[PDB]
Amino acid sequence: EVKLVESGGGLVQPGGSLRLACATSGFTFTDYYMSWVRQPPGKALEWLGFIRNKAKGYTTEYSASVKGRFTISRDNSQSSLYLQMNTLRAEDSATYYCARDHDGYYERFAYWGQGTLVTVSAAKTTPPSVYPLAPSMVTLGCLVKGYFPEPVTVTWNSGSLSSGVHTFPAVLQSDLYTLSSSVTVPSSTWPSETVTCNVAHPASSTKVDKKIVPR
Amino acid sequence: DIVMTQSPSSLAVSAGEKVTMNCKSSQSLLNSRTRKNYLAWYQQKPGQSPKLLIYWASTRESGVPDRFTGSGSGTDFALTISSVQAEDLAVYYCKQSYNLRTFGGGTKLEIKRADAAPTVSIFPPSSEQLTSGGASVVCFLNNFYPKDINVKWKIDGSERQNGVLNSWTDQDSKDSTYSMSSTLTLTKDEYERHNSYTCEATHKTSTSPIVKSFNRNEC
Ligand SMILES: [Br-]
Ligand SMILES: [Br-]
Ligand SMILES: [Br-]
Ligand SMILES: [Br-]
Ligand SMILES: [Br-]
Repeated sequence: EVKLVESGGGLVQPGGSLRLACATSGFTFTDYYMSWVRQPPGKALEWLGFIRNKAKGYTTEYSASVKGRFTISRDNSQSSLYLQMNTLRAEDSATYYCARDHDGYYERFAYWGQGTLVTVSAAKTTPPSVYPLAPSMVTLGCLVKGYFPEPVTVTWNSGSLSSGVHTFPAVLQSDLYTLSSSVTVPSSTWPSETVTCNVAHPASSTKVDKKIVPR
Repeated sequence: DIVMTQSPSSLAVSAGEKVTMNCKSSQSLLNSRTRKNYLAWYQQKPGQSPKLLIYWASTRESGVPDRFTGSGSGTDFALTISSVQAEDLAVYYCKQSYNLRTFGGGTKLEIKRADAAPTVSIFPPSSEQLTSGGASVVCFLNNFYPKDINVKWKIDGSERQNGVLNSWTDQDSKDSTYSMSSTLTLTKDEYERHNSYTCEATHKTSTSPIVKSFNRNEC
């Protein structure tokens, strides 16, 4: 299977730098151009640059938006792509994706990674407080309050439950995000079966589990 | 540095509708050596990474449904969906790769369906939150259509406007509904001064709101 996995994102202060990495597998890496693409929350994809394949000597090209300030490189023994991003400013806040580009024959980005979120801000890292929201169908929820930066990952039952889940987009205020998540299950199953909210906030090294008790 | 546009910016279509969206390049993307146009189409479903649909203007990527067809040449390109399905809600992007790469700005495809009223549920502040001095009252409005909806909070029968924040999920890929949360945040001391808390949803589905309420002193 082709796989691309970005890492190295997260919060960075204005004026700082980050090095993103993209670990690839399941294809002969050297045969491919590799691109980076970014997407500010809610806005359009922006191509940033590429590094060419071995046939073309691994040369680089960049969009005018970042040329001279970002540097793409690759490690062909470790099948990894990098983006060194310098001098960061507000417009650099985005999801950054690596994409597998051109092979010398097909002109397509056939595979993309999951993306890594970069937040350029001087606001301070804060872990969430997670609160349980207790009650044919029954709806339960958790409230994930007062954290920074994005993202959090919320699941239901360590991932036992999905079809009936709504995790709302967070909202930012006074430097902190809040969200919620609901889940709907048959009342024929609750409360016999424990329902559990799993909240991860890697920035703060928080991972919390909140059991929903009737109440 | 080739510049790409797309139109319309959005479209709203019912399941089974035929839809076309357009892309325009500033320069011809026809490569004269291969006689192909270096224009690709990507589908980005909500919360997911972009996915390749079409490359070389008209070649379908393996796995892609045959309802997706790319066409055009030179500086004008189109993506046509023969019969839209619920799962096709997405932003669709064209991308040139004739000289460097450039994405268009996207066409957002949303799905129209029959009107549906929300299912409402209300939750008092948790005892954990109250212990530390804050009080968030949560209302969920589930599985409704269309997206826009009126949510009103009352405290002891009086409307409350300040301190309410509302958030909507992306449209559902199976049933084409929306959901939304409404969160009222007060201090513990304010919360403890009132009894009845009510969330009222007024949807184009009915002149009568859908309401849920609790009384704090019955807690
Ligand atoms: Br390829
Ligand atoms: Br889930
Ligand atoms: Br090129
Ligand atoms: Br672009
Ligand atoms: Br009425």
